[PDB]
Amino acid sequence: QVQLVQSGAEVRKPGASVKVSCKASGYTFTDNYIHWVRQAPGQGLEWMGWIHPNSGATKYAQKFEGWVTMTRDTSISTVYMELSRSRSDDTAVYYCARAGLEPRSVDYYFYGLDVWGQGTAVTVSSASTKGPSVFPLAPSSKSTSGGTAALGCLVKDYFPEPVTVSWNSGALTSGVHTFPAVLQSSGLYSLSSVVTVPSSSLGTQTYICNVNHKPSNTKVDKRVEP
Amino acid sequence: APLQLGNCSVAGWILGNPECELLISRESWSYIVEKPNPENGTCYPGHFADYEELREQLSSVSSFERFEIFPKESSWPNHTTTGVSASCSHNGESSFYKNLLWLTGKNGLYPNLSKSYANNKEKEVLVLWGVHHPPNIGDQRALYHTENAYVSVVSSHYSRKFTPEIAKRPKVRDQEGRINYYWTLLEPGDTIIFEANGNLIAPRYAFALSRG
Amino acid sequence: QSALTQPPSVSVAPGQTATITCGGNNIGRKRVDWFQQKPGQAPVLVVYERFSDSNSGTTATLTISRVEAGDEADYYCQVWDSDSDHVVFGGGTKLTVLGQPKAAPSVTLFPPSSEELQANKATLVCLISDFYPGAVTVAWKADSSPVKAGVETTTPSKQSNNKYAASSYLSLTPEQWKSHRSYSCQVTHEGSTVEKTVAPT
Ligand SMILES: *[C@@H]1O[C@H](CO)[C@@H](O)[C@H](O)[C@H]1NC(C)=O
Ligand SMILES: *[C@@H]1O[C@H](CO)[C@@H](O)[C@H](O)[C@H]1NC(C)=O
Repeated sequence: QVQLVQSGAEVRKPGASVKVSCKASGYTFTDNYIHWVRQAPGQGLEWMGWIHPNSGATKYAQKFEGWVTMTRDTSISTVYMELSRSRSDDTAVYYCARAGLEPRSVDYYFYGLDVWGQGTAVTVSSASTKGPSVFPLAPSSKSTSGGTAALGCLVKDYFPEPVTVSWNSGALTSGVHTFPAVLQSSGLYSLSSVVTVPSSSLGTQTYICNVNHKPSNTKVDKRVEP
Repeated sequence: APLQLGNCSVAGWILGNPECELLISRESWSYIVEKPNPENGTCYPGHFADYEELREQLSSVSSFERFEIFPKESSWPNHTTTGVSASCSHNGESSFYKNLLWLTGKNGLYPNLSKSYANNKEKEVLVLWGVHHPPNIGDQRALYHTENAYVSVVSSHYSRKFTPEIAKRPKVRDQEGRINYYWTLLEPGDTIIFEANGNLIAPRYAFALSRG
Repeated sequence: QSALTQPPSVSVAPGQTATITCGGNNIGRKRVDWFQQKPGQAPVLVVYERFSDSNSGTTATLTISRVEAGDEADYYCQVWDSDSDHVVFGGGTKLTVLGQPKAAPSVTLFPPSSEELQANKATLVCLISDFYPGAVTVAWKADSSPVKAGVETTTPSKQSNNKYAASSYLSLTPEQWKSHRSYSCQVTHEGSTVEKTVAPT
């Protein structure tokens, strides 16, 4: 039935254009407003504006007025959202939503957003491909927990995603947690992997983290010592 | 043989206020019985033009026929006709005047309209309509898709162009917007033309009448 | 902070009734659209015997009767502001359906490593693990003063044992790191607060 299908994930350098498309099907394309809303990582939803495919009329949120341009192509039932001068600020997931929920009164005459697209992940960084620096997160009296101890490694400053971590070549999987990456204000990613080990094993057992970053063709093995 | 209005005003009755349709219909009457301070009148707030003149015209009637000057489902193919309000509620349900239609946009557009009617009734026809003045730009855009709107009404005996003024009026019956009400008597043989690009509260039902 | 006001979090056991309120100007006279968002997914419009809606003055209320696991999500209220022609979203409510025992986080803070400092950089790493429900607020301090620059934090995600973990980073210069008596990572979960400190010694 009714669905909106958006284009795929984008990585752009700041100052370049970002164009996201949305194709509607299952209904008459010229019937309803199409809105765009975005969601920054870890945060909520913010309206960007709408376009009506029938008239081509547009309305942008004050915050985006002058930065964003929405267009439509009736021949292929697709709307576009374009950021002409992209910034690190613009890193987010973008949705399109159809406003098909018809209002019941002129007292509140707003068409509601009843069908959303799947979202498009847009990443804006000035970084070129970069292999990570791996630093040890060393166990000490401050990371111990009476019987168990925590140690890890910091996988800092790489681009783009992703990277995988293993410990002692895969032999150590019990007590391992690899965190997802933060995108830093530098435009580079960082993540951590942590293992909980018996505190009696410190300075007896060796612990090595193995880090693979395929986009840069990099592997690092890093000894983690007390 | 008087026309009993009950809790309604002439304004409520003639516009078709939903609470006023419970009154028995009449085809003639010698005078109009109406409470001094009537409860139900213009359920949607606004100025009713030449009101005292209209009450006098309707004071005594020998023939009275309500008819659908502009059929709801036929007259307006490219506009939405379903507009209702909680200010004009009937049986706990948002509604509107029986005799008028709230036109709004359809599929993102409010196309220029031009609807004319020729009086072939051989009696004078009382025609009523309204002009809507939204409380703000949002409502103006949402309802009519146009910010610079006009309504134009013309016959041999009536000629006006109306323009909405968009701004807050004091909240009455939960509205800060307004509808101004207007009317004219159309001669037998004369034609009336409505043109608008927004804000028209169209005639739906009109009245053929004799007074003697 | 937001034009529409929602409670940050609601936790409810299955079968119980969950209530989410939304506060806003003239809210009682409008249609308040609610949106349900599950992890990794787009929002969907909440449409409706279990799910019911109810306004009043400046308060709209979403009520979910007999809560199920599939009801767990973030919920956002939304209206249209007539005067400025602007769509507004509430700050959202994280609704947790309690399907496992509750757990205050364990916190592990690592100082900048010797190798990083020698590379003329410095990152404090705060690891937050084994907690439930899955939301925490993290704050940093340099000698008891709040630090709100150079901070990045991950949104909580599931561990192997199905509890939540998150991480937070504080980036510094070696100069900044050596300039203070201590730095702290402060984690709040359900009223309770846990602070870990590291010092350049
Ligand atoms: C008319 O209005 C009066 C005054 O409020 C009310 O008491 C009465 O019940 C109403 N009767 C009719 C005719 O509906
Ligand atoms: C009718 O009059 C009653 C009595 O004041 C009032 O409560 C109600 O709002 C009125 N309804 C309409 C449609 O005018």
